[PDB]
Amino acid sequence: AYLTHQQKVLRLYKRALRHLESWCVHRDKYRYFACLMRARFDEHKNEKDMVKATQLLRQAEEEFWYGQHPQPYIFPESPGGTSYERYECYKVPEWCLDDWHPSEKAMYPDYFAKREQWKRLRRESWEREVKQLQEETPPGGPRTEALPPARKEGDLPPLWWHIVTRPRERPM
Amino acid sequence: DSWDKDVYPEPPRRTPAPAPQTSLPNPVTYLTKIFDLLVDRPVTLAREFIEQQHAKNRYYYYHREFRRVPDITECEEKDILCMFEAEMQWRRDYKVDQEIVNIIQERLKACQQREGESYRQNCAKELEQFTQVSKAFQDRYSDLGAHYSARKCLAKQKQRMLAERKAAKEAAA
Amino acid sequence: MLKIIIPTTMLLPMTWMSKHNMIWINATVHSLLISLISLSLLNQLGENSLNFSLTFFSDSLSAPLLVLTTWLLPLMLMASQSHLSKETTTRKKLYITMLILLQLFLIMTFTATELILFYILFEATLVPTLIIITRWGNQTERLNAGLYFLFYTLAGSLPLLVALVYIQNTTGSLNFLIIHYWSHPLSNSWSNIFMWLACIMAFMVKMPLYGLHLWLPKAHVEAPIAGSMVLAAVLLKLGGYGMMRITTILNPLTNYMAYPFLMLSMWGMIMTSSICLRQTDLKSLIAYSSVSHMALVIVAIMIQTPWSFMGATALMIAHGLTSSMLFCLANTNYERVHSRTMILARGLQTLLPLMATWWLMASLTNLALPPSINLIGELFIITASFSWSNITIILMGMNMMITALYSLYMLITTQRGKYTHHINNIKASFTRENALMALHILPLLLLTLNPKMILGPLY
Amino acid sequence: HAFFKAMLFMCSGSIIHSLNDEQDIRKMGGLYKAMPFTTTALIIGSLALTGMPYLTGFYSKDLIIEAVNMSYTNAWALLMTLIATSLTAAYSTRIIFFAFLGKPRFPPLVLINENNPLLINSIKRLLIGSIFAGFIISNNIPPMTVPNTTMPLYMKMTALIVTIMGFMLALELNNTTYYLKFKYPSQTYKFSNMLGYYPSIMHRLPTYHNLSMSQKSASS
Amino acid sequence: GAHLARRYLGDASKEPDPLRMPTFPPDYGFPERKEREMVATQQEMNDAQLMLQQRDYCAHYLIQLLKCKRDSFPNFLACKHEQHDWDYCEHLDYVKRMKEFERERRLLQRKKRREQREAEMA
Amino acid sequence: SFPKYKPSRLATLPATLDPAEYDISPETRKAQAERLAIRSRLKREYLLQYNDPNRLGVIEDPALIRWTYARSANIYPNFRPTPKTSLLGALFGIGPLFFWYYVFKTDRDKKEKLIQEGKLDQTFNISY
Amino acid sequence: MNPFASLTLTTLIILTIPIMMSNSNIYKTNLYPNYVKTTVSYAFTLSLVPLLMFMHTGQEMIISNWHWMTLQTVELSLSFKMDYFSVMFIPVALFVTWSIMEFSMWYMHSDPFINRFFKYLVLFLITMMILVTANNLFQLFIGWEGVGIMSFLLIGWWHGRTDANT
Amino acid sequence: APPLTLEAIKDRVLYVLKLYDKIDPEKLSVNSHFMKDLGLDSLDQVEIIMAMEDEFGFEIPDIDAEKLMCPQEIVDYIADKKDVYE
Amino acid sequence: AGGGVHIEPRYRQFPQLTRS
Amino acid sequence: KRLFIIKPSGFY
Amino acid sequence: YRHSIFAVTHVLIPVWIIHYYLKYHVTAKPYTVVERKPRIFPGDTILETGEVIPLMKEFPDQHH
Amino acid sequence: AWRYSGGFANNVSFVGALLKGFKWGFAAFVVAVGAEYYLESQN
Amino acid sequence: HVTKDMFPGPYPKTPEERAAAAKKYNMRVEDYEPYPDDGMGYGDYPKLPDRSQQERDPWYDWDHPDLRLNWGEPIHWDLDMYIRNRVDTSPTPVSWNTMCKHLSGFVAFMLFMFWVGEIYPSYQPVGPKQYPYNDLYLERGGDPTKEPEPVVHYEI
Ligand SMILES: CCCCCCCCCCCCCCCCCC(=O)O[C@@H](COC(=O)CCCCCCCCCCCCCCC)COP(=O)(O)OC[C@H](O)CO
Repeated sequence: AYLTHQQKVLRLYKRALRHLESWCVHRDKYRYFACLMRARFDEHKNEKDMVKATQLLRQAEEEFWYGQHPQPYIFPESPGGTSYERYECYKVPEWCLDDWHPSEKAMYPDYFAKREQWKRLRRESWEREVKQLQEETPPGGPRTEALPPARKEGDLPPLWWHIVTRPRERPM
Repeated sequence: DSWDKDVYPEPPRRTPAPAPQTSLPNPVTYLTKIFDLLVDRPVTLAREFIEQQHAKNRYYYYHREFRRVPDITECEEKDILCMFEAEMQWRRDYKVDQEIVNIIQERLKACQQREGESYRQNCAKELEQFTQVSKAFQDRYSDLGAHYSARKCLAKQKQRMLAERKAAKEAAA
Repeated sequence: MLKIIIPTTMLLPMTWMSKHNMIWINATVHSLLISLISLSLLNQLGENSLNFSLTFFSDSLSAPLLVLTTWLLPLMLMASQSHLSKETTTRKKLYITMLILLQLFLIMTFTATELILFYILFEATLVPTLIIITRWGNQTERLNAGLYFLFYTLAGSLPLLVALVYIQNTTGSLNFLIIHYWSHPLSNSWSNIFMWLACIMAFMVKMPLYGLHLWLPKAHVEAPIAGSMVLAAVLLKLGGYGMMRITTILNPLTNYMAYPFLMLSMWGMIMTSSICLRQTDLKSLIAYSSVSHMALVIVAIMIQTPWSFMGATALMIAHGLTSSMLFCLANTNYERVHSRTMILARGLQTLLPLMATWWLMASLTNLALPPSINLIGELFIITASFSWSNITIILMGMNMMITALYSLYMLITTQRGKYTHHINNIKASFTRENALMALHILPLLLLTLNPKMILGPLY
Repeated sequence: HAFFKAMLFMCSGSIIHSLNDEQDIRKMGGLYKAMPFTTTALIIGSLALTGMPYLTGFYSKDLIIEAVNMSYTNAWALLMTLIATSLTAAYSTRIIFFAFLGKPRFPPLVLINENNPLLINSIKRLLIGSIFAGFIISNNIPPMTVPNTTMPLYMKMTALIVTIMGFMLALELNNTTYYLKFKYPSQTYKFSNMLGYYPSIMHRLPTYHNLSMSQKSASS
Repeated sequence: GAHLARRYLGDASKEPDPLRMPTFPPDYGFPERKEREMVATQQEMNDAQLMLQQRDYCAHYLIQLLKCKRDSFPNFLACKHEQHDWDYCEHLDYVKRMKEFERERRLLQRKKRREQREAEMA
Repeated sequence: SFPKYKPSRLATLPATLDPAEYDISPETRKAQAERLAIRSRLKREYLLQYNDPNRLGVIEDPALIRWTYARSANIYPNFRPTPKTSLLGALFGIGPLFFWYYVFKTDRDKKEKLIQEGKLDQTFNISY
Repeated sequence: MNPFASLTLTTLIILTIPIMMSNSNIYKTNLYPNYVKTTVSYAFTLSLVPLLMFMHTGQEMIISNWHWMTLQTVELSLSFKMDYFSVMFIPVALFVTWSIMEFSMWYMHSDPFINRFFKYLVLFLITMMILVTANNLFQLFIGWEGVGIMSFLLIGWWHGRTDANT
Repeated sequence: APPLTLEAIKDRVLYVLKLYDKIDPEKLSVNSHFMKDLGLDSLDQVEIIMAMEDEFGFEIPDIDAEKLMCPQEIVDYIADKKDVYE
Repeated sequence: AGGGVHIEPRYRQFPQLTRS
Repeated sequence: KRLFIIKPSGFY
Repeated sequence: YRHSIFAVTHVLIPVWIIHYYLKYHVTAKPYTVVERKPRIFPGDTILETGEVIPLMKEFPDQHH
Repeated sequence: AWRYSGGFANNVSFVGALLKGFKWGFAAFVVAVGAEYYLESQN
Repeated sequence: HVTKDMFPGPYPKTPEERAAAAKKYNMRVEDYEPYPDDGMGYGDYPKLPDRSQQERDPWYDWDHPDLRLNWGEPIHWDLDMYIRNRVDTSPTPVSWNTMCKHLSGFVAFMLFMFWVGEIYPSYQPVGPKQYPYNDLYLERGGDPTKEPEPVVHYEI
């Protein structure tokens, strides 16, 4: 929603240091330059003129957009990294496992029995968790994509199935 | 041998006698030796068994021969009865001539590996024979069209000495 | 000859008089049996065509297409018994009646010895296909689609009717042998061009060349699965058969008048394949790919070169078997998702692993990857075209380069990638769909060992 | 090239898998003692690539550089081969410097391991192959190219001068990173590092035009 | 060597172009010059499967090298003297090459200064 | 201050250098407040049918079918012949076709010229 | 007619066996990678004998096996040409990929589709020594795309990685 | 890679905050909210999460990085992101 | 990753080696 | 440890 | 043993059928397996016809 | 600190890496020349 | 299901049906800009910013993460140019005009003096390959009947 100034500065601080890390590479340089980079940040902390603070962040990222490393450092799991959705091709949705032939299902009896409990739980919980939704939905549709928790006891938080039953990040 | 040596002239192979001097054993002799009593002999043993069985009950087959039949230059105009024999005879000779080029092409390709680095000059005879065939083949069937017929082949040919005799008249002057 | 025809038409009473639920079985039995008998016809002699009577004859060109059509006949029955299960027995019987009646006409026209006899069932194939597209088609714009497909071919076929009867009144009979033996040099008189145009445009229309092709995307997409295969795997190819047969009395007029079509076809294939690169509909993308391959044959046939005819017959069959398979791929995916947009169901390989394979050789075959019969077709045509002119390879090779991008484009968008979260009705593939898919690919590689069977009379 | 170039990959693959599938050259350092065999494997491979005498690359590259020099060729073409050979050593130092000769930079939990016989046997199998390599092939094949004999010694050393020269400054440039001075972004670095600017343009301009032509024009 | 600079940086008329020489007649400047007497006739050089670029005068010191290699097998450390003999022969062939190069080179500058000497006197 | 980054249709200006949101107004911030609301209005019911146990099918996107319609059928009914459309059609139509005709015509008009006077070599060219 | 020509060709028929065995699906679904690695090893060991025969004698082969099909004056035939450029390349190429196979099991010790992976490498391999060993331009063109399409699948081994497909 | 389990996470987690000289070891609690009691400025909070990022090797999105606020909550967000349940 | 590996990992320390 | 792996039914 | 039956059913058997195919089918057709002429050197005799072709004529005595 | 402490400290210099094994390599050298010089002398 | 009126229609001339069309694409009127009426039949489909899917924030949760798309939002008319696999639009660190300038500069710079490199080739001062038997005429495909012109090499 509102990308207020302080988050933008934190965006500037976090990403610039990562780029600065990609430059210095050596830890002592990275540590040394970070502190001075830190030092020149907090020194201008007293500005009642928020517009001036914005003006101070005009040339800020422009120098960054010049000073940006053409190949920044990203851990491979993150977007752009080498191991980005590398193991996605393995993860398969759980609902496809309902298709399994009974002989295949018989190969894993107790786990399939546990699935039945989850199937049973999600059934009545759906009506309960959906009922909580309309009774507390803000007027004029949802104003924020954040989803309210389960207010009462026993009931599960609404729309919990896909998040909870999401395939693990390392499926094999 | 199954095929004919005249159709496929094979110059005699020049195999040098093995005269090594180094005392350490030449390995390739041994690998050939073990191969002989591990692969070659069992293959030959099976081969002599199959070949004698083949000769036990021998059945024959011959090669069909088409006698000469009047072609299209003496076939009457229209008269598709005589055109049928004419066209089929010409197309049969087309097949033979295509195979004739094929035979020459193999002989030319046979020289390449056979002569090795001597290919450039050793079989210039093979080169000119193919050159003579290919040029003459061009005058016979080339550019006849996908719907080629003995009529067109005669038509294309009839242009040839038409231009040639016209050139001969000019040459005589 | 007869040993194929009566078994085909006598198959019709069987389906009508069979039991309520056995219709698919007994029809499939003898359709495959008919295929076996047709394969017995595949043999050819050296130069004289296999002639049977005044009414029917076969050559090295007709025979490969004949066995292809009979081979096709089981496949529509296999491909259709999923969206017609919930239908009254009479309509199912009527649907089967349409296919074999259609297939019966195909045997007739390919074996026809007289051009008019070739002509009469040349359009007669339209009536069963018009019913298939209109009645059992599953869409809304199928009505306009059937009209476009019907009128386009008639608009081209009727000039052939006037042209063909003119031959009869001028050169006696129109028996294919009698035309070939009594061929005369067509003059350059300004009437002979309209003579030439009429004898060619009829086969142009149902062989979609750039400009005269807008019916095909509307023909294929709204047609049902069985209609799409028959239309793309044989119907686009009656035009092909006609040109190899009818260009006997169009020379040397074909030498000079070929230019507008050759430029239209060679440029069209680049344009059409470009459309494939950005098609939103999977069935439409396959349909436009057929235009590109078919337009390649237009250059092939119209060059009139021994090599060009040979590569034509190679692409003649290989494209038909491949296009039928790709339409099966789209159909086998369609009902699961109940939509035609390509990006609707991405990452299908993680869900259906075998269909990932079946889509894979299917895309490779359409790629003209050697030694698949498609490569023998395209590569032979390129050499014939290159001899005709050196420049065309720039156009020729560019098509292969474009053909690569869009072919794997459907592969990556559908098979590879992340599976769609929302969809949950994708069930494990029925072994009918799997069996049918191998029914297509397996003879294709089986044909690779013996190109000489499908090279044609020029071979 | 089949021997030593194939090496550098699973040698690199050894560090990748062992150091938790990380492929950024800026995260290793100090691996010399951590993976002695992998480090040993890489230095032989890099030296083979540079063309150290009497081992693999010498039997081909040192002959090639001498060969093209000893011929009627394009003068501009010959010059780039020398610069490339010096640059060939240049990135070789960069790999050995950043990856091995330094201090650890990977995440704290270390899992460095190469003791698996599969990795050891595979690498060693090509190691004995790469050590001798050209000696066997050159001595075995019949003498079937024309050998040039009278080189003016000044250019016969060029096969070794340029790489040794390129070794020098690349090392000096690499440990200049150890120097505390900040590295200002040079415009040449902005060019060389971005794959030489080719992917940014040729993979965005021609693809967009042809695609836009297909939809906007053509089809529509 | 340095003749590249002498040709391009300096005048080009005083460097014998590699695509041109020899230009002056071999007898001109060489009274009673002898011919390169070849040794292995075209026959023996042929069936040795000798490649065309190696079919030179020093090829005689290449053919027996193959013979030494044939009996050397499996040992590949033999033929050292023969190979060195072959390389030394190509050295003798090679040392002649720039001898001819400067023969033309020295002659053409000599022709230049002779021309000026026999032109400025008028 | 090193020279700025000028954008392009293929390399757009990044949001980090975009002057609009750095100079927000007491109105533009209000504009980017119902953006999330309608986004939630699209996300909420989507998850509802996505997480519905009884739901066995495909959640058709009205935006998706709109895109296919606008790109497949809703072209000619919205098409109007104008000089821009007319010239582009002619330029991309007859243009390339006639261009290739001239190229192929002159090439063939040189090829047959050479062979007619015997100025070309096909000594080994037989399988045409 | 030495074993040279005979056993230089079987080397090709040696390493196509793992492909056929995989299609049976009776093939060992666990120790498959070991099966191919050992197979390539034997293919390598066989490959030296044509090599060792070469530098001794210096004979390079052209074998014209089963005649595919004849085109009038063209006789397109499956033919393998064992030049020095070939008879040397098979020994080194299998030697490298055999070592790669040994490294492959350790590195890809967790990929669930590992049997498919080793099958692809062999399929790539076959496409290779039919490219180098190509007496006719057509079967040279066979490899020139057989390897290319094989690279596409191998490069996109992680099908889900959108960049890998790109 | 052995299964990284939440007990190991918090051990590695509090290892780094104790390492941070601005947070001397004595008063580290599992749920010690940074600026509420430790006085750690939020500008350094956008700095301790990259220390976590290299500690466990993965990127923390900013949407929750500003929300990553307590050492127990540090551990909590770590576990589910790598499906750590044990 | 079962217990009993001969290359048991370490935290912020030099990893153990083997004479082999 | 050992935990269930999900996979589409390959029985058919 | 695992190497034995692997040798027989993957090396020994395939080379058997290849040799049979080569010796009696491929070589039964002309110009299918075309060798190179075994290079012969001055002074090297051949076994087919016995005679030794002449030695090289004495070199002009080049020594280093 | 851990990256600069423990066994991770005092890493070898650049040129120190390339000449790894020289001490043993030279050790194998001297015996090698001794063997061949004696063998040549016996000839 | 979508019956008829969420299907796209003709260009909205006046703001009333512009508002209706904006609701038809579940977006407000302040951000609903139709394509220009060039006559190319784009209809009432909205101008969406020419930005590839690569510019979408990956950390945001999308209903179609591979294309980074939610459900129901109006997707670009040209989605199959700007898909992640296909043409990108992400801002390069250096300007596009400079992007082309240096690249076009390099290729031309390298190509040009390659021609001048051909103008002044590099060669050692060495004569030609003295070849025996009149420059190997007979063994280079020369006609045996056509006698070669006498080519001999001397000693210097
Ligand atoms: C949708 C429009 C059609 C699509 C494209 C179809 C092909 C284009 C050309 C169509 C030609 C149709 C008529 C051709 C019939 C056979 C022609 C033939 O055999 O050749 C004759 C060609 O003669 C003709 O005049 C044929 C017709 C020429 C074209 C004029 C009429 C056809 C075009 C208009 C009607 C069709 C178009 C659609 C109208 C709604 C030879 O006779 P001749 O003139 O040489 O006779 C001897 C002497 O000279 C006097 O007769």
